[PDB]
Amino acid sequence: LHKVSVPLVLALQYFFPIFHWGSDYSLRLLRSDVVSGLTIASLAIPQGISYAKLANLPPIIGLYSSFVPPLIYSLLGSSRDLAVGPVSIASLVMGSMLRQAVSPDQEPILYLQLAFTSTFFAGVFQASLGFLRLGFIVDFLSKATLTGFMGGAAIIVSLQQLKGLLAWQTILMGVAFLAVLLTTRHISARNPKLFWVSAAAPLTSVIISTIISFVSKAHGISVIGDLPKGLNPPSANMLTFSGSYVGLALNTGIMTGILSLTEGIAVGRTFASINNYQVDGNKEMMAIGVMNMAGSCASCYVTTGSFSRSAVNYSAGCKTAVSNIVMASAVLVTLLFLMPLFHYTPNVILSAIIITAVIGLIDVRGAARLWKVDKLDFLACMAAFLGVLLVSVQMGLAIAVGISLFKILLQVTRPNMVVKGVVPGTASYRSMAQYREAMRVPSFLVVGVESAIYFANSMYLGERIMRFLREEDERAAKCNQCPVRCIILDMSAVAAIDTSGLDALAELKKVLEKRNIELVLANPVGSVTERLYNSVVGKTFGSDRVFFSVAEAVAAAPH
Amino acid sequence: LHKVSVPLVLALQYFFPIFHWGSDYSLRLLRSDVVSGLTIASLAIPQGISYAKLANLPPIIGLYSSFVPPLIYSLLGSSRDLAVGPVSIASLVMGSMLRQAVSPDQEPILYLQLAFTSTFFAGVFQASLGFLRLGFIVDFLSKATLTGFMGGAAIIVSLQQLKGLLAWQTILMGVAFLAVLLTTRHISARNPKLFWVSAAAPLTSVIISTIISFVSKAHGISVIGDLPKGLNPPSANMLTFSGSYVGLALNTGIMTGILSLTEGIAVGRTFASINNYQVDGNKEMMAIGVMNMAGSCASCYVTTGSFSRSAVNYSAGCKTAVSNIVMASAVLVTLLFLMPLFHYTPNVILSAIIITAVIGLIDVRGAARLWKVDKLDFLACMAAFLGVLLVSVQMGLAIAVGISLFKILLQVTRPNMVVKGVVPGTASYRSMAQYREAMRVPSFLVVGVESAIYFANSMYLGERIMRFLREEDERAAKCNQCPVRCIILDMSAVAAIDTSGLDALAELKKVLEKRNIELVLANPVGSVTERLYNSVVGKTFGSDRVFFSVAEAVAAAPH
Repeated sequence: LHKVSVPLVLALQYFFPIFHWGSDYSLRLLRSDVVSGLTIASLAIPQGISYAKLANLPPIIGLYSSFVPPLIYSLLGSSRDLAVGPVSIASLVMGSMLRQAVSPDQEPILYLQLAFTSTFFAGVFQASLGFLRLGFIVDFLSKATLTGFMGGAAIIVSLQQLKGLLAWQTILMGVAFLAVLLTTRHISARNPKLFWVSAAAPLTSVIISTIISFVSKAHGISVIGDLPKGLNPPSANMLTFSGSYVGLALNTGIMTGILSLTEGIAVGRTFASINNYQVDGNKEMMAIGVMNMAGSCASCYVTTGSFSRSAVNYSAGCKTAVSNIVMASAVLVTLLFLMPLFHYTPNVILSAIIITAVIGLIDVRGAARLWKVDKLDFLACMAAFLGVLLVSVQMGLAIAVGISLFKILLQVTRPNMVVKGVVPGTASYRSMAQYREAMRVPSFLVVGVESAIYFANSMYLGERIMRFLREEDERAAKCNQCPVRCIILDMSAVAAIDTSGLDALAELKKVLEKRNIELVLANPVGSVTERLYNSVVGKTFGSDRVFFSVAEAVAAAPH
Repeated sequence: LHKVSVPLVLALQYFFPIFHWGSDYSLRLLRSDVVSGLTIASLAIPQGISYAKLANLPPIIGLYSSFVPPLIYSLLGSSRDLAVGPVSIASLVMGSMLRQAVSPDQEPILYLQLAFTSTFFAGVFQASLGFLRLGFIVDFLSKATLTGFMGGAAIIVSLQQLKGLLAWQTILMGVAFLAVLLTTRHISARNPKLFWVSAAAPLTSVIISTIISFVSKAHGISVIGDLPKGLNPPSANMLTFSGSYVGLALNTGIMTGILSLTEGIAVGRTFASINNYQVDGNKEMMAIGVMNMAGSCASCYVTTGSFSRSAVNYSAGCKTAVSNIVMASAVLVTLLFLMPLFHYTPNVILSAIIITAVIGLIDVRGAARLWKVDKLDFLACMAAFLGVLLVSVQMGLAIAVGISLFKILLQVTRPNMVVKGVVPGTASYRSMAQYREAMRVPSFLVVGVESAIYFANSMYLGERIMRFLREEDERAAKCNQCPVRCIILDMSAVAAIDTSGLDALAELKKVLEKRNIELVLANPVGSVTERLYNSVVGKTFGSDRVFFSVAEAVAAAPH
């Protein structure tokens, strides 16, 4: 028999990780972060400007958002491969939530007061979700939920940019560079060695088209024009905590503060497992969020770790988070010296960078792939696609997160319970539905409940055991066999058990004792055994009714 | 090696179960249901009248509710021991939700139009929750939630009956029969053979006090007075589906239709396991709910299977649901002939039957017992106690059910993952925290995840395996041992797995292959093996990477 057991220097290093990994910084790591930082401050200048236009902001707000939030994260960040900048989904939702209350064309100054207050309210939401150690609710945002959302929100932006839109080389320069940017993101999606042609394609589209426009003073082509040369102007005089639009700037902060958090705490997770290092998650949510609310005071909008630039970062050989300093050192140059060179860049070119980032969100293949595999993840993909397209954008991320949390509760409530039997030649007791080889011991009924025993199922697992008990007490009467005299609960799959779960196991042990059947638990789990040996309802089982395995509960014969 | 496998006559019998169990009805079963039905139409007449006063209704509405809803359930019910009548918690919440919008004393006719419309809206909520096969959400109502609720709502009724209250034998007859009714429910709570003294004590209190009042024309004692002799008057002309109070009569229906359903689908569950028969649950929720909305048209209020009378039913020897006919045959007699005998029964006597049923709801011992065992079930008990006492009664059953559903999600997200080792002399691989005897195999790392692998945890189980992998690859360098060359996932406790869970197991198999570590699954569960052999992401594991047990995965040596 086997017994069942029970189970100021630090202040600038617990808050600022740059004093920890700054000790191992070589010049071989500076050669690797300069190449991967100048590769990444070549996808940041054209796509930061582009995603600021997608958020209906001035195009320099995306370049302000590639200087100070990359510098703040390099002080507070825990990931070596994460790249900080404006993000295509956070810009598309911010520019759709603020478009329908404040017009960006007629009220410009009021529009650059709710883009900065929403960034602050996204900052104080992300920071006060990792400070309260409450970051696991960004894992409730499934990949199926973010397929109908990004795709149900990529249409209502395409509809809003279809009402306000109503020459000829404007059409041809917007469709030629839509064929340079769409086939090249297909070349790099196939071969993961030609990443460099898609990292260079937005900057080459900006550079080449500016030549075909200075060479014309091309009329029939709009042009960015003069952009204000200099660093970030001090905001937080544009942070409106009082007025009519403080519930709109708050609704955009808890909306672009979630979608920016399911991208930055999902790309710091991706590259921590490839390169084998430890990222905290909650300290990463305090980093992205002090980044936002201190960038909100420096004329930036919502930034996080982008999916696209971080993959370019870990394809050019980044080693530390100094690739976010070399990024913000070629953004510092272009904010101080290279600003008159955007005077002839057309708006249709960085409208094509928007289109490849919008139709790169409409993923219909993986939404149809979500129908062949699961069907409650297809319901969550179509409750976000049809909850954003018809009803507001808040209730498309609430009726799809709520029914993704429901399919978890639909398995904890009403779980699978199986009748197990011994596999011949083996002391292992597997289920008798799977494993047709498994035959049953004559005077025993091995039942395995495959979930944690909570309040939500503890009365269902008492009416299912007795349905199992009624069937085998009637099958043994049709086959000249002995009745059930020991019910063994295989607790191998019981994750946890609460006070309503232990009480249902003691109101089952004494109901089965009146019919002389002797309930016995076998193979408990740690966090259940310490719940069973530290309770007054766990001494009604004791040491004679808790066993090492099912084969040891059969061999002891509790009768 | 062992292979892992994959897993009009009926129309009046599917709707009316009385045509099924009416075939075996003997006269020995009629002798047993008459004694247990007249025992139970002796606790129904005094406590039905009493709980109608607790709901601020006329006292005959509780006797109308003991005639037709017992007769409807005897046609549609599936439980042999369930007793149908008015219920102390459903009457206390109905009489508290309608008291604060409509005064029962100044607007009597409007008050007997929202007690009948709430019963209809409780009926169409209970019936259209078992017709949609949606009855598992009454299991979300924990026993900890219904301890702070019944006890946080038993005070705000005691407060409402303290404002409107502001002779001498009225005080003495209300305190003497409060000592006959409170000590006798303590005698029967100790010895479960003297149930008959607590079943007789409300009727004896009504009978004896009526003698001490006819013998006086006792002034200084209020008296029920003349009650309308006859059967149930036809309502549904008092069912108001249009007006100002249709959102109040609906709020009371989804509130007294839940609390009446967590008592009737919890006392038909209790007595189905003691007497070993099968109750459907959803067909039981269609029975209780056609019972309510067809009793609502016959001048009844919310009835269900009461906890107290069903225990008296299964202590006097009920065998079928004809104890609900003998109950409604001694209510038919007292509604037709014995109505002038309540002309001198004092209102303070059946106010004492209320008090023993209100302070029998305030269970402070099991609320303090909920602190020694769990602490997220004490939070749900004090979010219902302080969510009903301060904020409305809807948000005390919403912020306590919502944080009882949260502790389920707080275990599916972030579960327990253990490192397992072989117990010596045994081919069983238990965890190494519990079971200090368990030592590890040199070139292996057996990890057991103790939950279902969902979207909510699939990225947490990839950063915890590599934390387990980083520790044992560093411990083996401090002890002159071989590194980890096979990671075995013990899937013994994995209940289910979704498409985000299989994809995380294939984006872990190929990350571990680059470091030459060869991830292997062992002991899968049926509903995971059929999810793994019917997926394109389950053929990247195959038959060489899915094993019978952990000891067979070690013995095969996948390297």
